[PDB]
Amino acid sequence: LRNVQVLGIDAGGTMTDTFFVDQDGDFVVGKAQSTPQNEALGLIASSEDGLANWGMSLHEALAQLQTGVYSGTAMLNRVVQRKGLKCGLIVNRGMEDFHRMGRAVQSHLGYAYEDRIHLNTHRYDPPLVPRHLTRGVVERTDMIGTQVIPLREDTARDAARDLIAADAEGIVISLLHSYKNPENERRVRDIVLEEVEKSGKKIPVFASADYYPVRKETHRTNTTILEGYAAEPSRQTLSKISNAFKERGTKFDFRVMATHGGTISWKAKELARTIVSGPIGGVIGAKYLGEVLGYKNIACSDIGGTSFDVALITQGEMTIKNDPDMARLVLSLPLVAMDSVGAGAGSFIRLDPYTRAIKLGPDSAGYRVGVCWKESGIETVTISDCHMVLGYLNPDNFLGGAVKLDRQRSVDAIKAQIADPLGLSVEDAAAGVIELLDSDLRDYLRSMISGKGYSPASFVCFSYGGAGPVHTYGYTEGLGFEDVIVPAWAAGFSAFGCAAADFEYRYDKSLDINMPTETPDTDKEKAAATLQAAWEELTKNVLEEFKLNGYSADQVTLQPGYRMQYRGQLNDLEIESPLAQAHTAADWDQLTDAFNATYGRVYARSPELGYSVTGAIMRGMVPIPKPKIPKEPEEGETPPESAKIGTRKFYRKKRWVDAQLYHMESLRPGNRVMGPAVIESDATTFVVPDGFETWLDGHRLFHLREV
Amino acid sequence: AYTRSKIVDLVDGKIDPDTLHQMLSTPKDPERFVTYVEILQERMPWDDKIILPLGPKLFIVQQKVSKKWTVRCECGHDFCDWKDNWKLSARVHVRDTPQKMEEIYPRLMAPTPSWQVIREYFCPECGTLHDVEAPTPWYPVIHDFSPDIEGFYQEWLGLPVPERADA
Ligand SMILES: Nc1ncnc2c1ncn2[C@@H]1O[C@H](COP(=O)(O)O)[C@@H](O)[C@H]1O
Ligand SMILES: [Zn+2]
Repeated sequence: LRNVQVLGIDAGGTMTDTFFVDQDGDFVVGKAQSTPQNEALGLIASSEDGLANWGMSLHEALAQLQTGVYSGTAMLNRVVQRKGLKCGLIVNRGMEDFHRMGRAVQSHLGYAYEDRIHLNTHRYDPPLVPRHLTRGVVERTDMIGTQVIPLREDTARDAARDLIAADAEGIVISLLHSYKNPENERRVRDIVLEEVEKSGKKIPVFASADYYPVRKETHRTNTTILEGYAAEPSRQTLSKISNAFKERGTKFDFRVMATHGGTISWKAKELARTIVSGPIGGVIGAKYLGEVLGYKNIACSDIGGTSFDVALITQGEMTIKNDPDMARLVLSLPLVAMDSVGAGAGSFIRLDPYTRAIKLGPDSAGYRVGVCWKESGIETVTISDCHMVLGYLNPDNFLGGAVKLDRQRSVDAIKAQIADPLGLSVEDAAAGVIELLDSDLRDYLRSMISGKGYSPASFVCFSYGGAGPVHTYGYTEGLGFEDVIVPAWAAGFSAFGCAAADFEYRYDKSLDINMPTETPDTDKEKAAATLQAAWEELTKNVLEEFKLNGYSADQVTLQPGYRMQYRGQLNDLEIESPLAQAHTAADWDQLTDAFNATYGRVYARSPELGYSVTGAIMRGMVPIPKPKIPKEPEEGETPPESAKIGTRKFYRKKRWVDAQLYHMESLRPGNRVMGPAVIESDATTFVVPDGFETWLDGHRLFHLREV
Repeated sequence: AYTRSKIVDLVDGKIDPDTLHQMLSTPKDPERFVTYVEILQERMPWDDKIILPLGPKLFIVQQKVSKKWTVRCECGHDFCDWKDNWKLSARVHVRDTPQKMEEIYPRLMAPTPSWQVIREYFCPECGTLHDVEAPTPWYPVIHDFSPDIEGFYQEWLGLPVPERADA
């Protein structure tokens, strides 16, 4: 009677999350410790935990699934732990060192403010390509493509022969301004291919113009090396992960998450886009619901055990960071933009010895939770320990009770580490920390929306993650959101979002079109031609990716795009082309109008200064089974008595209060819960203090009010 | 506090990255000095008590017999009283010519001896290099460090001051 159709995974967070959903939108969320040395184990265990809540076995469910998506640390750890091939590098003679120099910035990427200024904490990771596997060719092309120093091909043959003699398992080629004029770089590419053929050895060649033709040599060269360093090894890892499921019943090809928020095959030609590990799925999930619910402006809030992540969906679209840094590497990958606010509910709480100020993080207990877990060994209190003291969390229901927690351990550790030093009671100390955390998150949401030129009233707030529903009341209080939403599957929303993502390949190329306000048609005719030619080069890449996955062009839905701005001023939006192709001066006028329209919709305009195109975009989408959103008829306002599961005292605003406990899954659409109550699940807790109310809709989404 | 082996790795320069980052970003351990000195003590070929390390191989030591405090090289050579400047009782080699300068720097990258001179202060017995000054000509020998050992031991560490005799 039950048909499990879609599977979503997110192993990048505190642990391995799995999200299963059936033909009706009924769901379960699985949780199990991650096993990065062999991620298959944790993926199986997590799936078995989730399906157990349905009374189902893994063996029975996998045979039903018709699609599944994975996101995690497979690619990330392969880069961080430097377990890739012996890839070589060919650059411009005289600049062989610019890769391993890391542009200086890679000595302090991912550092908290205090570590960034604390010089001695700075540290270089080993270069992806060592010096002895780097060579140079004599050539220079300037910023507009003029060949200042023509390519000296004899230096390319020698470079290629040098790396082949060093038994290079890959050869990357990156010359300056090849994104502008790829003539020389692609000539070096061909010369390398020839000398490889002669040698009889199997050595793939990667030209940065063919893979990531964008400005910034450091970003671009890193991103192309990943294709020759970690791509094929990552394919092996993802083969085992997908083989583990396949040899257990799955009849589909697994897809994986990409930086740009779309899913791609794990056999893709470009797999550097799978280095993403953060919960960008959560942003894709909220957008997917907004599309169906009618919410254009959404503030996403993922409060997990290891991170506090936030993001905005403004007018249906989400922001893409184009020159991000990941794994302490500057990269040329379009990434869904999220901001980290902290180190999760496992964030350690300390008193600075010199100041006695309260410090959260930046390190986190993570899966170890806190001191309340005696067998974890954690000796330092965490935000979760404050939830134990204050009574928000059920000691006997952490992961259904799998984790043996002792609330008295939290009371004792907070008393010696925080409360007594400050002269406070244990409850006031814990409540105070939670108060500090709520203000940080509340202000960071307010400021973020204010930055886009909006007020929270124009927005809706989504609160998910295992610990999101624990703080929703606190960091949404008084902001005046149109609606505050807690999904019933909050503990696996990031995994739900991976399954909601499109099967979407994306390719980018840099441009430098400069157009005054008024110009003759010929000039407009050449601008459209430049953009059109870029679209044509990217369309090839997109359709080739799908052709390898077994999909034909007439099955792919292409959406051309470009990044445009009023000259001199930058923007954080990308425009979908109203036209599949641009040729005439009128077609160009449509593209400039599309930006003016999008700019006014999201946000002040300045058509006077002209327009600049800095990049072209091509996206190709193929329809795939997506998680069904429940749409059940709503029942009575009063929750069933079977949902009441006792009372627990929790502490808020200097008051101990008897709170009604509820079994989340037992509640029904239409039910209303009046605080003080705690709606409990096996892997998430939804706190509703007095002065707050909640109701559940047909989609199993909770709505939070202040009454 | 940190494991003794971690502090040992620190001294030997073999510590791992994650621990070294901890030591830097986390609050200092008040127990570092006591452990640090003891680690250095068991590595000396003499049992004279270290009371303040001045360098990788230079220490202020309590002489086990006279109870005087002297600056001592790791090999055992005593320079002077702890209040005096050990350099004044050492051996020096001054690079005041382009010839000498180009033995440690490439030309053009080397300082100019008429502006800056390099002084190398050695231990007379083992020839260890304990300090290198780079002043202008004529410049006095620097007395780099005059520590307040009594206040350090007594007020900051809460430890008893070692027995001291006058020189
Ligand atoms: N019943 C629960 N069981 C386990 N963790 C919970 C529960 N309720 C809330 N959590 C919180 O959810 C966090 C994990 O969130 P996540 O990283 O999304 O899985 C934990 O650190 C807790 O603070
Ligand atoms: Zn000596």
